Amino acid sequence: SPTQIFEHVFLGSEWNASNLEDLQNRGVRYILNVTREIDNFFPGVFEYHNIRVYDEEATDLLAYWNDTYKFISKAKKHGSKCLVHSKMGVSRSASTVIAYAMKEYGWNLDRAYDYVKERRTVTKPNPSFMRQLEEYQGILLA
Repeated sequence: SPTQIFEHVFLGSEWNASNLEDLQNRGVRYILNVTREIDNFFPGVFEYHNIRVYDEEATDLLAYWNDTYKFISKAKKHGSKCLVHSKMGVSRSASTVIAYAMKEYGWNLDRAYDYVKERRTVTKPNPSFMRQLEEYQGILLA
């Protein structure tokens, strides 16, 4: 299933994003699709935001986390829930979720990674995504 990380935040996969009834039942109405290659399965049912990026070292996700912040913050604003998903829900999605938590609750990186890793054990940002979260930390501070 998709993994609830905050009141308003789920972390999941493409197969979670294609499971309409699951999403509806969980009260999701916003979907953060952190992929280039996976579709928006239900346009007209959910509000989408797309981060059209591949799960590769050359991807600069850092440049997109305030956009991601904006959207997820939007979900909460209207009293709703957001699914953050990729293809596997392991790297692009997980990293994004970790960054939001750092920004949002002002959590240390190990703090947030640890928080997210505990609930979604398969979470595993790619090594370049890890470097960037460390940067993000430095940026949030400086």
